[PDB]
Amino acid sequence: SRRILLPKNVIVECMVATNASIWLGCGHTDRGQLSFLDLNTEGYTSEEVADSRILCLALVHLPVEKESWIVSGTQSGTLLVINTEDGKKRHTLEKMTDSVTCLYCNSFQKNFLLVGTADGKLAIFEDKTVKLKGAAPLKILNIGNVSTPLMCLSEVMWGGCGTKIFSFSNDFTIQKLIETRTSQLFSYAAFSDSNIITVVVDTALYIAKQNSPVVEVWDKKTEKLCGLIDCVHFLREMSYSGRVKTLCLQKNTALWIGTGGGHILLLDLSTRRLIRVIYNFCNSVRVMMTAQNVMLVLGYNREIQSCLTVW
Amino acid sequence: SRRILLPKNVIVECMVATHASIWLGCGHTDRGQLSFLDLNTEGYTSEEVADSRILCLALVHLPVEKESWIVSGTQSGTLLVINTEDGKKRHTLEKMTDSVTCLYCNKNFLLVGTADGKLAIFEDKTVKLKGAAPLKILNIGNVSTPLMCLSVMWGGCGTKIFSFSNDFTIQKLIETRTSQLFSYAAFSDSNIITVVVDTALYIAKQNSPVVEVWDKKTEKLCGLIDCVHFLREMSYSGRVKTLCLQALWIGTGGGHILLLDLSTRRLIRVIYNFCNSVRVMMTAQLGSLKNVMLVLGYNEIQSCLTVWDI
Ligand SMILES: [Pt+2]
Ligand SMILES: [Pt+2]
Ligand SMILES: [Pt+2]
Ligand SMILES: [Pt+2]
Ligand SMILES: [Pt+2]
Ligand SMILES: [Pt+2]
Repeated sequence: SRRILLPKNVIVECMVATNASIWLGCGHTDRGQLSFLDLNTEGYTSEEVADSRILCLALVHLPVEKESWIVSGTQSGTLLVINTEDGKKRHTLEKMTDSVTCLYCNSFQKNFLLVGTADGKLAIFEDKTVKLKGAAPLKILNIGNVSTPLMCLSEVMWGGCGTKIFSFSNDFTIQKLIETRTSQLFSYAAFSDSNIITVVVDTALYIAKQNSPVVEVWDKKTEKLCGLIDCVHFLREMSYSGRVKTLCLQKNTALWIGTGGGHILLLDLSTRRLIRVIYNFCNSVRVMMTAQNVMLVLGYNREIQSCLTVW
Repeated sequence: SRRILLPKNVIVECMVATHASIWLGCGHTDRGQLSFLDLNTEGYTSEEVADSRILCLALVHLPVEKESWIVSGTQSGTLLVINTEDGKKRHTLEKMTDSVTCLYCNKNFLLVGTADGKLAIFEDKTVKLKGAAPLKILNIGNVSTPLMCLSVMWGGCGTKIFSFSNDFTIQKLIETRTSQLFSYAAFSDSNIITVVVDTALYIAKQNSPVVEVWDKKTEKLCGLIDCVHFLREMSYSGRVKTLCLQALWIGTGGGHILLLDLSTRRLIRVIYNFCNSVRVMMTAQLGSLKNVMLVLGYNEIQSCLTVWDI
């Protein structure tokens, strides 16, 4: 477990991993800047590639044809595809009607690129179609509206749009649609009336909402509230906000929770709750993900100093 | 609303009002000290009446025979009955096997809940008799589950809510630990300290900032009220110390008082720093057509009694 310091004032909007290295979208700029970090040598290189800020990233790998493409979704709705080996090979897919707020690589075996936009729409591209300039999506699901950004996808596929949890399968039709804005058992009502920022899929659905310290647990079948995890009370065992910023699952039982501060919780999901707690791991946990085995945690301190801890 | 400052370092464990004046059990002493406060003149008098700390008070009024008796249940299990008019008229009922942790006035009856999970029932008249035995003793819990609140009659014993109407059968028995699935586990695994009954059961647990709301019929959780989150709209503990219906009043471990709506579970009023710690909050009848709200808090200790009209 070592910490790699990014250059000063670098802000990381988004992250994808692949001498291990990671691709980063820069948030300290209004244009689209793509950065590359060698996890071994801690070397950092960047390049302005788009006109608007890069919101999320995805890595589409084609085993046949032996080619890896890095896909950047931008604030203007542009999907910029760049070749990993030869940067001179780059093109653009079909422009989205709003900003690209989610990029996911799914498999059904057929591979797909799911693209969630800020106007509540979900575009689906096929694995091969990513290579084609101006390529059109196979389908576009109108799940929400301009006020309900589609911000997270997890794997059947579950996703978060506004205050709704949606599900879809092979045929790409929305099967389950669960409204999480209202529940009588809510410990506090104002927290639940916020957009869902992350969804992790296990036996139940564990969701977190913007500026909310309460991780909600909903059932797939009954579509009702299974439970509540109040990070404020777990942290107090005192002025912590407990605002959840990221959720990450370990192999089967453990769930990682990054809070608005630099606190990281590790909870068991079978019969008890609390396993491990690390206070002041940073000033603010921003991203937390698993890569191939390996845990990556991107935080920032504030001038701004972004750091990437890995173990 | 007016405040009455009690003498310095006076600690009030229990409280009961009569017509205006109030009776207090003292908690700043290891013996059983009973105090009397005139709400008009703010005069304070006290007397050591028992060997162990007076834990709970009750006021048994007999309209026929025209007699008021003050009953004190203590840490040793003694039930001391004293005449309101003549202090020399005092006696002791049957000793309880553990400390008396609840006294309620409900034909009229006196319910006596003890720390070993038992509930003894006395009739209205039998309080006058020296060494009188209870009509019945219900063994609801054990030595580890104290019966600490009563409000058909509902009550709290350990982590269970019990119900009874005609004094010889425990009707409902609901386990409230089951709420571990919602908003915290350690808070739900605590003894019930207060229960208020309007349409659902609003219960609070020791060292818990979460008021649970349970259904009478389905015997399941209706809702949760997290005082920490309501207070933050920052280091407040939010530990609930008292509940009282009017709307629902909630006194917290701090000096904060919440006033919430029942039908909507919305926030009506919030009074920050009403004192340093709210301890007791109740309604009293200080005379004919006189409904009054009493709040006992404390702030090196200075206990204060705020009083206003409803
Ligand atoms: Pt991302
Ligand atoms: Pt996500
Ligand atoms: Pt993850
Ligand atoms: Pt009492
Ligand atoms: Pt009570
Ligand atoms: Pt009350």
